[PDB]
Amino acid sequence: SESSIENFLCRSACVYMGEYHTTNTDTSKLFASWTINARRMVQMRRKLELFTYVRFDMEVTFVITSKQDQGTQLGQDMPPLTHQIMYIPPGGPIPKSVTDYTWQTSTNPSIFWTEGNAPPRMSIPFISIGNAYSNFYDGWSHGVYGYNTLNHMGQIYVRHVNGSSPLPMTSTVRMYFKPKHVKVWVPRPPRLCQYKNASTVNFTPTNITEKRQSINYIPETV
Amino acid sequence: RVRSITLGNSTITTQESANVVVAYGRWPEYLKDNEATAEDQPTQPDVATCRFYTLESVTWERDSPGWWWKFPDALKDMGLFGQNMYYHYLGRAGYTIHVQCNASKFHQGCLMVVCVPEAEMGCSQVDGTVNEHSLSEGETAKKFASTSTNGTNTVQSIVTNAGMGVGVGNLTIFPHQWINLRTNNCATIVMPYINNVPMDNMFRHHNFTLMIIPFVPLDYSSDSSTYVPITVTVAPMCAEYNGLR
Amino acid sequence: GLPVMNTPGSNQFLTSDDFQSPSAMPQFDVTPELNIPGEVQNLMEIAEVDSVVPVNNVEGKLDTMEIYRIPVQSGNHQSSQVFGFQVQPGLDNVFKHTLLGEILNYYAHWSGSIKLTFVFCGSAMATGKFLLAYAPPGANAPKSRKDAMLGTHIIWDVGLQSSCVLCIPWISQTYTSAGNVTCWYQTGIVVPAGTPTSCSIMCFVSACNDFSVRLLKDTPFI
Amino acid sequence: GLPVMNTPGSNQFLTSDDFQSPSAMPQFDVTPELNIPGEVQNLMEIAEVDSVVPVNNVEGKLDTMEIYRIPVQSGNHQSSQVFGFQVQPGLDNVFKHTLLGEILNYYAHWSGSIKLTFVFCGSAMATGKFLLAYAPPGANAPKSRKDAMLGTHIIWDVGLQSSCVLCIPWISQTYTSAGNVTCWYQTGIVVPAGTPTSCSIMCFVSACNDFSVRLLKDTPFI
Amino acid sequence: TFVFCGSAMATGKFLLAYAPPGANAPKSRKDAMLGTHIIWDVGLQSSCVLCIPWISQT
Repeated sequence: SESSIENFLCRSACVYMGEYHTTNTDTSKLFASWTINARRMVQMRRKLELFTYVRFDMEVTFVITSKQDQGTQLGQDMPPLTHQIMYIPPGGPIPKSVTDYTWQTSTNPSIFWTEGNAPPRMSIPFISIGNAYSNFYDGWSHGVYGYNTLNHMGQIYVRHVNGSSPLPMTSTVRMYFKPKHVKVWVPRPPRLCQYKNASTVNFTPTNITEKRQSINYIPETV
Repeated sequence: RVRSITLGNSTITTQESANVVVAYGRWPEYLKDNEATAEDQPTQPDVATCRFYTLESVTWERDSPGWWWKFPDALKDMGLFGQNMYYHYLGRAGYTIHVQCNASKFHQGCLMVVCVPEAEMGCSQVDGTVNEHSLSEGETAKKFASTSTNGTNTVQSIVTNAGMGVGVGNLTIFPHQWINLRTNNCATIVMPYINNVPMDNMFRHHNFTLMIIPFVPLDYSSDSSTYVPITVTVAPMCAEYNGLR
Repeated sequence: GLPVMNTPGSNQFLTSDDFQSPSAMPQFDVTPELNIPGEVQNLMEIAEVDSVVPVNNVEGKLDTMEIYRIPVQSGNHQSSQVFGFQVQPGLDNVFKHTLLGEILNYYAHWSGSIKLTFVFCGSAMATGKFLLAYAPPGANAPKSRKDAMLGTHIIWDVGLQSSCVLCIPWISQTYTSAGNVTCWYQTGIVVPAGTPTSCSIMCFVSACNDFSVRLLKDTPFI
Repeated sequence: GLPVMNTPGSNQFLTSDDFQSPSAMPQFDVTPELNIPGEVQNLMEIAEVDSVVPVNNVEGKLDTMEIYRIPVQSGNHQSSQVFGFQVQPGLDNVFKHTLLGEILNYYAHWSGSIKLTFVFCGSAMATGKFLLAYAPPGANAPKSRKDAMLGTHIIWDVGLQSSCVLCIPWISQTYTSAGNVTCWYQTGIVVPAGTPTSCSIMCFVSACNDFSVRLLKDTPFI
Repeated sequence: TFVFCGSAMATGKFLLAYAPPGANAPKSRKDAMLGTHIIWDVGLQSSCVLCIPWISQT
């Protein structure tokens, strides 16, 4: 009952933590971004690799905390801060500044949230023109080995929702991810070697198991 | 107690006491009619795709790590089934694979024969990428090694990790068969079409991989033959392509 | 309207909660499912499959195929031990990385019965006898062929059968307090002229239908 | 009264939520609806309408009516190409700004069948033959009139019919991996004395009833 | 019909291949596998049988 597929896979986890400012002199530090896949979380990756094909919905919750920068200026009286969390489907426009037009496109779903309230949450369906996702692909992208374009799942972007000339602030977002209504096909053996990077199956050769003293050795009984 | 089987203009002979593994319980079949009714009409050759194709034999000696083939494109030069790979943009098929040995009662050894879907392989250099030639050579087998390999763009082919980063004693999770020279010398595996889409292009994707791996090495004594031959025969089943009209 | 009263626990984020969530893509009809062969409902379908045991896990051969081969030597040694181990899946090195061992290491409590198969990989001309013996948990391992005969055992003639099967009934987890298995030369191996002298045995392990697991946890391997 | 318990997600503003809201003008009866001709229930009613393709999108005439006219020249050229293009609505420049192309660019995944119509705009005295050929995705474009005859084609006599129709069945999206269409001079154009020498062809595109779209996004044109 | 006259201890495999009239004879073991063939294990069967359907003369 605890070994069913749902109870084994449907569990929440922190998969990305990022920081972003209201004012800066880099302009890439003004927003945070994440590409959705399940290959940079080493514990979820291994449980997912026991199968060849998967199908699930996604649920994402966001925990967001702010701070005034230790730069100099005190005595402030500020209202609570507002944030915008945008999801981009596969085949959507990507922003490059925080002032871009794509933060207003009608087909990118978006959430507006102010601090002090309950943590925000959105639910994404199975988004693929194929019939399942694949954890393993023995092919070419059209050319990269092992990468097929049916596994695109979208992106998430987060910014502040101030007006003009805002006050300096630093925020941190943590994303909690959970698959739901899961189905799996074609079981596989468990990964025996350590993972080396996030896109390949590359590995250094590993021992089959650890040694004992002799082929007869059994430890003394208590 | 010998059966004689004819497919097309091919004939082979097997023993009626054979044992057959149907991969996941599923026999091959046509995608029925109406996944994509209107402008996706398929066709089927059924001419000289249903016929036995026999590759060259491989030679099992005292130190043989193993062999592997990729499917398809192990058949890209095999008569009509290979012609259809160039004329058509999409296809699909199941297969029947026979593996046979020729040995005596004075030989000994043990083989695993396994069919692995999506057998994605690792590079010999951890921050490298695999080449297209090092993954397959068509109807010629690639070889596993008994120690860890080097060189650029090569599959890391140490046989204990099977090129996939797992323990080779655990490949029994896939459709497999054992050949113990003491008790049998043959193996039949029937594989259906397994993908996450109904059809696909047959040149830049390897549906599955056939592997043959000795777990107990060949042994003989005084004046027996010093090798044992292994033979592989393949019959495509229920092949189907996009219509051209 | 509708007088209402908030209880404790309101506006908290509980990582294991189960609530309905708003969809971010409501106007999107999903791809229907395909009937892919090889679907899985439960992890115990993976543990009920046999896998090869690395019984020969001694020094100098932890990275070769030899780790899986039990050596049977030539000549007359008709009371010596062939092999022996404690039956402890999950904890013991020889069972730890199998398909059954890898599953059990995701759970903090498990119990059931286990199946062991032995196969003789010699030439069809070789004959001889082995004695396979089982000691329950809390008993010492036998020291001779005679006291192994005085317990639970089977006599296995490889000129008649190429394989033997054992089913072990009382398996749980936590100088072990576990049962053990040992193998002894009853006669020695006899061959005609022109056959190889040495040979090998192989072990396969699996779980029987009554296997249960509890308290999903994190695995200690990645 | 009525013990109650607040869940996570309380007091958040989710940009795609769906809740009942209080009206600010409750005592205001609205103007009843009028039966205006031309009501729309679905965007696929816009894509099923023909629109003129700018097949002649070469240099020097991107801002004239000439962009829409395929030139048919005079004299004897009875194996030369007339035109050719890949069938890629949404991405390719010749299909990108039509009524079908403009819709498809609001969605990240789409698929269906397409209809192409060709019309001959010459004088009623002109006669001749064209060869219209279709290559599927993954095939190269034919290089001669003879190998275009060896594939799927239709022979179009403009002295008998002024228009031809084609329906293309396997259209999806992402050195293209798409099908193509080409046109060849089978005979050449023949006229009596006193008629214009040159003439033109026009292309119309539309969608067939089985067209589907998914994942609303933002368009890349404003 | 083909019959193997070796000792009862010998094992191995042969590949028996048939090419129709108008076809060239295969040059390798692999292209003989790509046509009509049977794989014959002499440790299991001592004899194999073939029936050829289109025979005429000049």
